[PDB]
Amino acid sequence: SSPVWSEPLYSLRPEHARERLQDDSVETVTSIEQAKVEEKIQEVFSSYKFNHLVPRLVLQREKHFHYLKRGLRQLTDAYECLDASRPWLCYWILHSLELLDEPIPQIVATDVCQFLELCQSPEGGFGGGPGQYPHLAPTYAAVNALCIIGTEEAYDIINREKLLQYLYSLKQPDGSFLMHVGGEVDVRSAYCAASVASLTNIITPDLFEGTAEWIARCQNWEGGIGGVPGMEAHGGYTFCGLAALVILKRERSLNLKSLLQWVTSRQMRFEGGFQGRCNKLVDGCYSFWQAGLLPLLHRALHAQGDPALSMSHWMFHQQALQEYILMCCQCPAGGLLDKPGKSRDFYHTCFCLSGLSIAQHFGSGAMLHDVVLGVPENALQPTHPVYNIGPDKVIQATTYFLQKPVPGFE
Amino acid sequence: FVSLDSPSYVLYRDRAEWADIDPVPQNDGPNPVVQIIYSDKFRDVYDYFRAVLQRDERSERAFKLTRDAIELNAANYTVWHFRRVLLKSLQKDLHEEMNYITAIIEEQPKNYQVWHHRRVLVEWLRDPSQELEFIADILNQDAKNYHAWQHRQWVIQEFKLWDNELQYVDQLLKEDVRNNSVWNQRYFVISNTTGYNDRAVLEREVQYTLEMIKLVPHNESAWNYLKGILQDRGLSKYPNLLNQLLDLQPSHSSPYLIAFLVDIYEDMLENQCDNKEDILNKALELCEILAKEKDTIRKEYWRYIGRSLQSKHST
Amino acid sequence: PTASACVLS
Ligand SMILES: OC[C@H]1O[C@@](CO)(O[C@H]2O[C@H](CO)[C@@H](O)[C@H](O)[C@H]2O)[C@@H](O)[C@@H]1O
Ligand SMILES: *C/C=C(\C)CC/C=C(\C)CCC=C(C)C
Ligand SMILES: [Zn+2]
Repeated sequence: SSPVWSEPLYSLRPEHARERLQDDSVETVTSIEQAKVEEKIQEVFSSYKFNHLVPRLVLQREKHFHYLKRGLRQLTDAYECLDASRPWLCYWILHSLELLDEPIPQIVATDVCQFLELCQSPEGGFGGGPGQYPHLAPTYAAVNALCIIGTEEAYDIINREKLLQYLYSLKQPDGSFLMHVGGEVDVRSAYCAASVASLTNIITPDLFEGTAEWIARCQNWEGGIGGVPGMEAHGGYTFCGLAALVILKRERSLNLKSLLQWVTSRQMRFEGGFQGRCNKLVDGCYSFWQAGLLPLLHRALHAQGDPALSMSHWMFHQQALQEYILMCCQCPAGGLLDKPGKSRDFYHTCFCLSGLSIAQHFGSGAMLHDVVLGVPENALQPTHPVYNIGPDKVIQATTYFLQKPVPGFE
Repeated sequence: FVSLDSPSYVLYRDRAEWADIDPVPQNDGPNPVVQIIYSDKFRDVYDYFRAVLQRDERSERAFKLTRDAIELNAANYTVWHFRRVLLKSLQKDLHEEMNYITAIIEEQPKNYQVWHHRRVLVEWLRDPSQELEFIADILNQDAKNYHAWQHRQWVIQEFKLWDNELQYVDQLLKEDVRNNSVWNQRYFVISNTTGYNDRAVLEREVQYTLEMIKLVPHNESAWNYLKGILQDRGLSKYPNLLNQLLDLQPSHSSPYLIAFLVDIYEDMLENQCDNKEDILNKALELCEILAKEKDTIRKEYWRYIGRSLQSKHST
Repeated sequence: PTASACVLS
């Protein structure tokens, strides 16, 4: 076959050029923008090929590590726009470090715990910063961050009694949840609530009454799920919807057939990465939101006894996604990105890596099959498809909280 | 009055009208993490915002302060919530506030808080008279803005403004037939007005979609809409469609057409079609063509479909 | 390079 120092790539096959956009000689804003991206991506792909010599791809772990380590402590005023999302920054950075198997010093861990405690609201839940009103987004992020740390100190920071009361204060009669008091409603809330409620063992029989039905109403004609009933299928909202239903054990409420066909169609034939909506551009962060749906669908179909399911691969092109992330989404200075030409940020660093991990690891029952493209060191730690934190962290957290009673309920 | 970038702007800690209240610093703890090095102007505004919030001061000065806090960080939902509390407490002119949110959304159209604020104002005023035109302006700048389309669907459904939306949809499809957000709006409008059970309506839609496909064969949105309006009843329930697609195949063997044929065959086999063995063989052949040549990015999906078909209809 | 406009909340 091939010497160990050369690894043929899918994106470099001669026939891959046939995957370039065919605009049928009818130009519109959509095709013009798509063509521009493909042109740049082809240039990038070609830079990794030297005729028959194709060096193994390398995840610049050290560069990413230093970028993350610095951000966990300090940020420039360029992040003032995220002053109401500091728990998000904690989660994005800690999860990235977790995926890279970079240890978190005990001191830093304790400091994160203390900071998130300051973000916790007396009414329950966490806000975007100290003294801010609670909101399901930073609440979801804070809980995931504390679970990544996984110490009893981190676990005990969460005021479970008030958290459940807070979730109740956001629950609507139609099954949906507000993102915060007097705030907006969309499927993100159902997932944020289901995620933190299941991890901390505070689910009551009535908490999610009608929620599964509401989420199902969000699935549309495309097969994907929109933010609210009637809206366009979107990768981020679809992940939220399916992940929430998986937590509620109500995945069957959806048409899994149309959902599967929709998400698989979101992988770009040329770029290899995923788009968030039909006819929109590729974006590295959808490597997780979209690709993450495949392990969830695999699990759902497996629970139904689907005899046709693969026992070694997810139903998306795992290699092509890794090729897009490794060749197109890494910032040479550290950190990951949306696409070539975009600047790095912690959000994309978190999700590009999360998506890379999903693409590298397949697991079902007693079967495990890894596909790590490039040098062996590229292997990332696995991530749980529902919570997007390490599976070990999920088990440890769920086990810890299951030892506590549901707040004021039997 | 004065804006954050105005030459005469004065920090709140230097304003005589604010001297009577002490600012409240943000407590990040002794050993901060994800600490943002705020500009002097940013910290100044928020130190005073924290002060009025802590004292729950429902005042005109507090109201003006929120405008600056919002300019510094429009994503701060706490500031927006407080501003709404003040709008009511101070009985502020909501039409004036509508002009304000209009300008803010124009500046930050992808922000969750600004769109929700606008919705609240429309709900308080029960006045949607400016909505369709405003949204249209936002969509003229970004025809796929998710927040804009979502707000548009809410306004139309809440105030029953369906009368001219199909015309709007047709206009945008003419501009960019690849705009998936518009095809979604098309389904939204039809399903909520005439519905698709009216066979005259369904035929009109199928004809229109097929015409769009012929014009731009590789536009996935049209193909997805065609499947979308026929899937619930079952693709095998439309025998003439299969024939028409089979005729275009030789000249338009795109992965979209081939995949659609497989979808038809799948449904046919599910409804005890005649010549079952022949249909299964044709479906498996296409799955192989898709997996190996025409749609290789989805090789795993097509292989799965092939195995699924065999698990359900081998006999 | 330009910053990505992706926001989660
Ligand atoms: O993907 C279609 C699939 O979604 C469901 C909800 O689970 O309905 C959605 O799509 C229909 C069009 O096919 C719409 O009429 C409906 O409003 C929307 O929620 C399933 O019924 C359907 O099989
Ligand atoms: C470019 C990326 C964007 C706009 C983000 C899309 C993703 C979502 C919306 C999902 C949000 C999920 C949670 C808050 C849990
Ligand atoms: Zn992104």
